[PDB]
Amino acid sequence: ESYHKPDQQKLQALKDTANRLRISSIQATTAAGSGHPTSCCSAAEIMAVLFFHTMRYKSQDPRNPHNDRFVLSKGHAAPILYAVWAEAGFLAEAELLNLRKISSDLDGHPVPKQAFTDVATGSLGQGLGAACGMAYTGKYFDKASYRVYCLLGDGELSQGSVWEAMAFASIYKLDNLVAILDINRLGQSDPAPLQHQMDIYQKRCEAFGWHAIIVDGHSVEELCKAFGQAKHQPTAIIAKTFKGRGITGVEDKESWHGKPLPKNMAEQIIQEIYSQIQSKKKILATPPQEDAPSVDIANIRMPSLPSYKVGDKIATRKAYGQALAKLGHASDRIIALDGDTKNSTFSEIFKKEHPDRFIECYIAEQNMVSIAVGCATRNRTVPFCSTFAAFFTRAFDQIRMAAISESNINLCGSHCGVSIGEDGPSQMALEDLAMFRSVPTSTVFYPSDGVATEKAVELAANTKGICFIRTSRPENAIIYNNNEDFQVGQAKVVLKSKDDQVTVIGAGVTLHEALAAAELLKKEKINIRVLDPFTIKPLDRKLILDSARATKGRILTVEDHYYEGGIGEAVSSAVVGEPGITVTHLAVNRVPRSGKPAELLKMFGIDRDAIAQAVRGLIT
Amino acid sequence: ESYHKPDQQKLQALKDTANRLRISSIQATTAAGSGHPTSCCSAAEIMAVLFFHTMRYKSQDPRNPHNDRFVLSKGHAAPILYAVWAEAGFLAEAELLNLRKISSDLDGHPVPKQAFTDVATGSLGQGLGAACGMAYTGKYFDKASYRVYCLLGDGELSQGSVWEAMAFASIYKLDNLVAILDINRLGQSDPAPLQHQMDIYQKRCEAFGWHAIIVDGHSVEELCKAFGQAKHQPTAIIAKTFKGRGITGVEDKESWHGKPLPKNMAEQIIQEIYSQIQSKKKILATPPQEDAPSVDIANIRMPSLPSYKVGDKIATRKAYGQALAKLGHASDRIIALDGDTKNSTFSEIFKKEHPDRFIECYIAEQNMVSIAVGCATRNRTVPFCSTFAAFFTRAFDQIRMAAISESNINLCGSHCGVSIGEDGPSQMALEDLAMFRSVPTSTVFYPSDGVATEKAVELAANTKGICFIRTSRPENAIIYNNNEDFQVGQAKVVLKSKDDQVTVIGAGVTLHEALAAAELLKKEKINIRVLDPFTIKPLDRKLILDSARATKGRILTVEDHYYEGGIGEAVSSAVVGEPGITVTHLAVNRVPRSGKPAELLKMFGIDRDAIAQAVRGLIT
Ligand SMILES: Cc1ncc(C[n+]2c([C@](O)(CO)[C@@H](O)[C@H](O)[C@H](O)COP(=O)(O)O)sc(CCOP(=O)(O)OP(=O)(O)O)c2C)c(N)n1
Ligand SMILES: Cc1ncc(C[n+]2c([C@](O)(CO)[C@@H](O)[C@H](O)[C@H](O)COP(=O)(O)O)sc(CCOP(=O)(O)OP(=O)(O)O)c2C)c(N)n1
Ligand SMILES: [Ca+2]
Ligand SMILES: [Ca+2]
Ligand code: NA
Ligand code: NA
Repeated sequence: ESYHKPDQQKLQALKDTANRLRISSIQATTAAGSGHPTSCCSAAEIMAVLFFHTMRYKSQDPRNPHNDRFVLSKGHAAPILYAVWAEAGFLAEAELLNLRKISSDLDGHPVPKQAFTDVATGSLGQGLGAACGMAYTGKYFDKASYRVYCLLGDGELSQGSVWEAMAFASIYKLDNLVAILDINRLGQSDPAPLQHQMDIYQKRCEAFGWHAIIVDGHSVEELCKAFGQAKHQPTAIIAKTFKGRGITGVEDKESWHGKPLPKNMAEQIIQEIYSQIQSKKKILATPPQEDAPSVDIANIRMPSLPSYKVGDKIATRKAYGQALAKLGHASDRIIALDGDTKNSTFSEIFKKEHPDRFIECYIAEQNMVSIAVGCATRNRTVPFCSTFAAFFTRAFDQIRMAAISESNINLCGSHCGVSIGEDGPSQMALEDLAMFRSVPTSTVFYPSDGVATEKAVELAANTKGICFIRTSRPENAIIYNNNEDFQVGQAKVVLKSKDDQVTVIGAGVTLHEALAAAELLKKEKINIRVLDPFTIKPLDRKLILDSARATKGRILTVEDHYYEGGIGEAVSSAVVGEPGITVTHLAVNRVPRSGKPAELLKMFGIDRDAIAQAVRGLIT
Repeated sequence: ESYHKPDQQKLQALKDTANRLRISSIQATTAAGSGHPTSCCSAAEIMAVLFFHTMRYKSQDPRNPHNDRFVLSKGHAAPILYAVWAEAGFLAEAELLNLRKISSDLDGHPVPKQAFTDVATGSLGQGLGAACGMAYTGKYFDKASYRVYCLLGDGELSQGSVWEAMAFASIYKLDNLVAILDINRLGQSDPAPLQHQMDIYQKRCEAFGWHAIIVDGHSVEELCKAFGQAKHQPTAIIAKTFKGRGITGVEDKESWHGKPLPKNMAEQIIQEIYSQIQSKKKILATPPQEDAPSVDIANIRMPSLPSYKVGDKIATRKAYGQALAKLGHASDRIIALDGDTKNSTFSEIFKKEHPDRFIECYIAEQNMVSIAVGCATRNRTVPFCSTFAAFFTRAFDQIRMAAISESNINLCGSHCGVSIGEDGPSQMALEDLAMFRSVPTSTVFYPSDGVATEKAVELAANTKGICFIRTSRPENAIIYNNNEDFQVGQAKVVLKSKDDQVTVIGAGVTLHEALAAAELLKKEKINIRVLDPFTIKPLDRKLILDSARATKGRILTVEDHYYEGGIGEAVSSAVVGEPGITVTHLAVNRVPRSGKPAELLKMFGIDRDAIAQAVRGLIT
């Protein structure tokens, strides 16, 4: 469709719109007593032109799948986002004045309780990665005409995650993606490093494969023109702006970031801005081409039961890849992402079978998580991203923000614990249960054999929120029948007798060590009950307690994880105060070191012999 | 000092050295049965030239403060690092064959139990940030002649953290820093994105402010020459290499990352490499100029007691800045780092008083943590880095690796919990206690007033490991006398009576809410004991239990944090099984939202009224 070259009246209306957006940003933040009007004002022309000339969207249906996407990466400019959606007719204008109130959903930074927000922002440097996922989805999955626009701050460009996204977009030729850089010179507490050295921003963008255009970010005409030309590459509109533009005496000054105008000043400034507005008549949004496809919403089911055999040996990391590939044959919604570890996590199996739905994210875990979040928006795909669980610590802020974004993503982290052996602690996940348990929307699966792994993959696919699956390197025996029923929050008793003296809770390699301990102890005429949690969060408190009551109240937890935040603490917190119940923990007490898997389980006190000794100690 | 232009014999000796390093890397990884010989072999000439022509260091004293630093950012090339230190005469050559054994310290990736390792690597993309801290320290603090060399992989350059470090080095004019990029074309599971497009690497480095030189990374002469010219900017030596260089049939091939050669193949290949070596005679290291200054090692003491007054109001975030500035007058070892939040964390106070020892790190928390780790190496400084606690989640992998690095850094995270109010959840730290408690070397301080904050700063300065101080936004009353003695692991009972019915444990704003609850309850003739942990890790289990035993066994924890991994779980895990002890928790159950601080404490069930109701419930 042809560019509509605006006449002077349309240009003036865009200026009038920009100034209305300034006024609202000031009014709202002065009413609240907090917020970031100067960060809004540098972006006012950008916002006016995007929403009232360039973008195509249904103003009354912001989540519509055919719409262009807008991502406010500099989320503290929320008041101007709210203002455009009022200008577009979706929000009531009076509601803007309720910014930041407990009685409003116009919160301090954008959040998905707002129909016009897909991802929460507020932690800087994450929006472009989400936008890349949206754009990748648009070009390669939806195969639709929508475009994706992401507005970033200049201080924000100091985040490495932004540059991961830049690189991703050029690798994947996201010519439906536009990044708008609000180069307003200043950060929060000092000038941004490059200030108004526009040429250096251009060189950095070009070196990362983008088409880069420097503009006057306060010229509505230059913005219309620059946004009106599609390219064959991701495009960076590098906008020279002034922080607090239009606020006389504040424009281009330090000491104003995140400071509202006092009421007396707001009144005077608003009168001046209003004097520049030529007409009250608002521009209307223009609707999109409706070419996004339908997506099915039904539950996704494995095409058959697991086909393992009891006694066969397989590492849960390999079972994950097998199960994910299997699930991919059941539904085209499943996509897989991995950060140059596909041969070790076994997501390569999925790539072999379903290459068009695998996204290689390279060694950039922060961006990988953001891509997944973007791909999941508007329920367009069901993503499974994988790496070593240790390296999900590199993406914790993205995971944290994903929960604030109410995102439905699945994350599988392999190589947990000391049982990986020789690579040593840099590769050992020993804090991932702590990390993922702290994510409020999380479900944490810790499958102990191949059957449980396949069931965890299936359950995760159909579970909302942040699903984490912890996989392991050692080959361990299949212990479950492949028709064993598995559910979130339901544990399994895998060994019992009427004369059990301790309930031992293990998972993954420590479940198998507990079973080996039981065999050692039978020689001493000591029986133990062995319990496999299946999910660490939520925890089957009832079965744990019922088990403990059959074993003299005694629970022993054993885990290939640090003491804090893991299985032992979860269990302790669940049962504390219950009469006659005791909980004893075995876990890894310090940074480990290289050795064979069995040697490290021994050294760190979580193998069969440590378990047996702890049991004997409890009995006496 | 003049470049010594090598003769053909010295060049041949450097080639011979490179080939010896290949042989050792193969031998060691074949002996271990695991490791990354192909990743070693691409770097062999680089390593030979750095260690035996360019660098200046004491071969028998790798930690010597006058030495040039080398950082192996691509840590999986550990076997070649070990091999150079054997070649230099520090390690016994026989020991190289014990790679990855539980009986050896030649672990899978480098770790600081090795004298020649300052920081652990293995999580890719972190070494350059550490190197930047070392170089900044060398140029601006030590004011010494040592240089810093950091070897990176090409896949590794996909990490955003690398680009943060690139930008930092040019901002701070680190002309004593050299990054060597091993552009061997291949990552772990596919070619690296840019493969051998050397010009694009050059453009990216130049756009980020570095002097960039493309070389044949297998030419010892080109390497000598390129390393021999100092510059006025940080310098990137962009080395075109082949993965598995020198291994016939493996060089430049996929499917070989992290795969050792089988013994039959290793023998054949080693014979071929050995046939290329002209002389067995080894080159000797050359020693450094000894111009690094002495650094004092004594305990650092505040110059006077805190000067607060009981009843005065101050936010602990502001007390942190005051206390840090105060401590800076006591010792020149203290340095402060912050990520464009100095006005909000109050580290700006330190910057005002001690500007030469403040490092602005901009909006790049991952790199900030790495800079701090680098600055702490060899005990050259005592760093305190600050941001909002929420944004330390962006740096969790750096923090995790800092503990593996046995680093002594101090981290202060502000803006904890819902009590910040209107900014909303993106800015609210609700998982930081979980995160930092899971770090094995951590001490977690949660000061509840200005006095406790100043004491926490002082204690942290003198405590090894990863020290975290959690600060808060609300002004709360000073409750402690300024001569109150504080110690790690020692809690305080701040309200008691003989007829106390519940021990209520709070911290920060919830300690003050608990005190307000006690006042509400006295009206009902209910007294509660109130306990302030001071440190969450380690936890004063004895005082908690002694308190509980005076209050009918009943403990109530209340925290401005999520349920998992926080104060409630720490307490529960400490006391579980103790006869007659019960623990009830109040915490934040889901992602919050914007409102006034008091409104959010109410909504999320952690204010004075929630506490009072929970207490009444326990009594009945
Ligand atoms: C990952 C990360 N790191 C730092 C920040 C902090 N930050 C931000 C906030 O947290 C807001 O999201 C703070 O402003 C915050 O609201 C106030 O400090 C609270 O003040 P107080 O009254 O509580 O004292 S914004 C910011 C500077 C961004 O500079 P830019 O140049 O990117 O954007 P702009 O010039 O505004 O267009 C910076 C640096 C962030 N949001 N995300
Ligand atoms: C933050 C981060 N992300 C991914 C990695 C993984 N990674 C690594 C390791 O974890 C080693 O540190 C793995 O190799 C690991 O040892 C094996 O996967 C274990 O195999 P398995 O036998 O257990 O199956 S190395 C690596 C590729 C690095 O490619 P580069 O091009 O940077 O270096 P190079 O070509 O080797 O000079 C990549 C991608 C990392 N170390 N750090
Ligand atoms: Ca800015
Ligand atoms: Ca490589
Ligand atoms: Na899911
Ligand atoms: Na310390």
